[PDB]
Amino acid sequence: SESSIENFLCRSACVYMGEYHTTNTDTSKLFASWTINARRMVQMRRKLELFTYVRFDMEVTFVITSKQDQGTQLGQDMPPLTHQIMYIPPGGPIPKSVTDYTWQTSTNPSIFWTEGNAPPRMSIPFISIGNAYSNFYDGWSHGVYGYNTLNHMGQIYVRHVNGSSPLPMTSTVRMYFKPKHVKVWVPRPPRLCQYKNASTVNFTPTNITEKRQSINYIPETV
Amino acid sequence: RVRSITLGNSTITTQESANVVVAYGRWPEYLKDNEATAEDQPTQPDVATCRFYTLESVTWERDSPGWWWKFPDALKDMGLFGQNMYYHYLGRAGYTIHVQCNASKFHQGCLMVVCVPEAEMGCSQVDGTVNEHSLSEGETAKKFASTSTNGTNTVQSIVTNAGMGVGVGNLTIFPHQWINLRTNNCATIVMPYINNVPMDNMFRHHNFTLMIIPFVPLDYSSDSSTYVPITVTVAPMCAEYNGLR
Amino acid sequence: GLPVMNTPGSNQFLTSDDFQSPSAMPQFDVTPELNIPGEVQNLMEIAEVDSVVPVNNVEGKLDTMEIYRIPVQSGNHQSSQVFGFQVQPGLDNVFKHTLLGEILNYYAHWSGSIKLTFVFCGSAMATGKFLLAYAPPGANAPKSRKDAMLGTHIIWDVGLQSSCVLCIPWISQTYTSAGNVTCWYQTGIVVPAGTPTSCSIMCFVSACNDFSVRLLKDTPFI
Amino acid sequence: GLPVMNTPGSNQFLTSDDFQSPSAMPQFDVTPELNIPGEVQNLMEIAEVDSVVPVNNVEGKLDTMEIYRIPVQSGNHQSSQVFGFQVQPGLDNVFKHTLLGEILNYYAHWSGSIKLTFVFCGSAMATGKFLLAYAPPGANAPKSRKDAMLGTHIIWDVGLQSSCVLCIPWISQTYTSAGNVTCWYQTGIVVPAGTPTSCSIMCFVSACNDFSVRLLKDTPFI
Amino acid sequence: TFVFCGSAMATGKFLLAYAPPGANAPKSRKDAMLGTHIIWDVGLQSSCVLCIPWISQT
Repeated sequence: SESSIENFLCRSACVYMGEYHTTNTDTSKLFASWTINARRMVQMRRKLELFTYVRFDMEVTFVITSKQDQGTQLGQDMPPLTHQIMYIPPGGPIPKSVTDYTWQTSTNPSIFWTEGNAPPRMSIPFISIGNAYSNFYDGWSHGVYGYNTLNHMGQIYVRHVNGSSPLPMTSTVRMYFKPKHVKVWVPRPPRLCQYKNASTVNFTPTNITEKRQSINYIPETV
Repeated sequence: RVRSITLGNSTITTQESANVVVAYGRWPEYLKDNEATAEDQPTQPDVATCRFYTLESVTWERDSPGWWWKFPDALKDMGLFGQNMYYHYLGRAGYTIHVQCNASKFHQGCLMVVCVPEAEMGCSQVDGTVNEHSLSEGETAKKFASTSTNGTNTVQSIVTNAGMGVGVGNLTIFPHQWINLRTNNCATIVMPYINNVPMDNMFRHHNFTLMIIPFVPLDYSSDSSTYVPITVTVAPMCAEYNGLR
Repeated sequence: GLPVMNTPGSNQFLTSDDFQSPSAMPQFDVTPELNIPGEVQNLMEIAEVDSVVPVNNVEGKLDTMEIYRIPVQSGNHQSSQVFGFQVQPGLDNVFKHTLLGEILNYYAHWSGSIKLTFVFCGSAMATGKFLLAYAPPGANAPKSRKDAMLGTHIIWDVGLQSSCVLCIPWISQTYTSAGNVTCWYQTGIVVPAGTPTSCSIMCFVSACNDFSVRLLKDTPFI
Repeated sequence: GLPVMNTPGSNQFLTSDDFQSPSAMPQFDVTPELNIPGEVQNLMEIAEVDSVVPVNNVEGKLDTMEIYRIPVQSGNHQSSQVFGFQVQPGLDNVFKHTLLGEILNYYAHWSGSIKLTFVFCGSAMATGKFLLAYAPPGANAPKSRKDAMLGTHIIWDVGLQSSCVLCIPWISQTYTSAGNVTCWYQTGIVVPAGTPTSCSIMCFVSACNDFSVRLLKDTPFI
Repeated sequence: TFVFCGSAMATGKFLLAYAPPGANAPKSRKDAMLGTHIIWDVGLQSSCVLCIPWISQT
């Protein structure tokens, strides 16, 4: 009952933590971004690799905390801060500044949230023109080995929702991810070697198991 | 107690006491009619795709790590089934694979024969990428090694990790068969079409991989033959392509 | 309207909660499912499959195929031990990385019965006898062929059968307090002229239908 | 009264939520609806309408009516190409700004069948033959009139019919991996004395009833 | 019909291949596998049988 597929896979986890400012002199530090896949979380990756094909919905919750920068200026009286969390489907426009037009496109779903309230949450369906996702692909992208374009799942972007000339602030977002209504096909053996990077199956050769003293050795009984 | 089987203009002979593994319980079949009714009409050759194709034999000696083939494109030069790979943009098929040995009662050894879907392989250099030639050579087998390999763009082919980063004693999770020279010398595996889409292009994707791996090495004594031959025969089943009209 | 009263626990984020969530893509009809062969409902379908045991896990051969081969030597040694181990899946090195061992290491409590198969990989001309013996948990391992005969055992003639099967009934987890298995030369191996002298045995392990697991946890391997 | 318990997600503003809201003008009866001709229930009613393709999108005439006219020249050229293009609505420049192309660019995944119509705009005295050929995705474009005859084609006599129709069945999206269409001079154009020498062809595109779209996004044109 | 006259201890495999009239004879073991063939294990069967359907003369 605890070994069913749902109870084994449907569990929440922190998969990305990022920081972003209201004012800066880099302009890439003004927003945070994440590409959705399940290959940079080493514990979820291994449980997912026991199968060849998967199908699930996604649920994402966001925990967001702010701070005034230790730069100099005190005595402030500020209202609570507002944030915008945008999801981009596969085949959507990507922003490059925080002032871009794509933060207003009608087909990118978006959430507006102010601090002090309950943590925000959105639910994404199975988004693929194929019939399942694949954890393993023995092919070419059209050319990269092992990468097929049916596994695109979208992106998430987060910014502040101030007006003009805002006050300096630093925020941190943590994303909690959970698959739901899961189905799996074609079981596989468990990964025996350590993972080396996030896109390949590359590995250094590993021992089959650890040694004992002799082929007869059994430890003394208590 | 010998059966004689004819497919097309091919004939082979097997023993009626054979044992057959149907991969996941599923026999091959046509995608029925109406996944994509209107402008996706398929066709089927059924001419000289249903016929036995026999590759060259491989030679099992005292130190043989193993062999592997990729499917398809192990058949890209095999008569009509290979012609259809160039004329058509999409296809699909199941297969029947026979593996046979020729040995005596004075030989000994043990083989695993396994069919692995999506057998994605690792590079010999951890921050490298695999080449297209090092993954397959068509109807010629690639070889596993008994120690860890080097060189650029090569599959890391140490046989204990099977090129996939797992323990080779655990490949029994896939459709497999054992050949113990003491008790049998043959193996039949029937594989259906397994993908996450109904059809696909047959040149830049390897549906599955056939592997043959000795777990107990060949042994003989005084004046027996010093090798044992292994033979592989393949019959495509229920092949189907996009219509051209 | 509708007088209402908030209880404790309101506006908290509980990582294991189960609530309905708003969809971010409501106007999107999903791809229907395909009937892919090889679907899985439960992890115990993976543990009920046999896998090869690395019984020969001694020094100098932890990275070769030899780790899986039990050596049977030539000549007359008709009371010596062939092999022996404690039956402890999950904890013991020889069972730890199998398909059954890898599953059990995701759970903090498990119990059931286990199946062991032995196969003789010699030439069809070789004959001889082995004695396979089982000691329950809390008993010492036998020291001779005679006291192994005085317990639970089977006599296995490889000129008649190429394989033997054992089913072990009382398996749980936590100088072990576990049962053990040992193998002894009853006669020695006899061959005609022109056959190889040495040979090998192989072990396969699996779980029987009554296997249960509890308290999903994190695995200690990645 | 009525013990109650607040869940996570309380007091958040989710940009795609769906809740009942209080009206600010409750005592205001609205103007009843009028039966205006031309009501729309679905965007696929816009894509099923023909629109003129700018097949002649070469240099020097991107801002004239000439962009829409395929030139048919005079004299004897009875194996030369007339035109050719890949069938890629949404991405390719010749299909990108039509009524079908403009819709498809609001969605990240789409698929269906397409209809192409060709019309001959010459004088009623002109006669001749064209060869219209279709290559599927993954095939190269034919290089001669003879190998275009060896594939799927239709022979179009403009002295008998002024228009031809084609329906293309396997259209999806992402050195293209798409099908193509080409046109060849089978005979050449023949006229009596006193008629214009040159003439033109026009292309119309539309969608067939089985067209589907998914994942609303933002368009890349404003 | 083909019959193997070796000792009862010998094992191995042969590949028996048939090419129709108008076809060239295969040059390798692999292209003989790509046509009509049977794989014959002499440790299991001592004899194999073939029936050829289109025979005429000049």
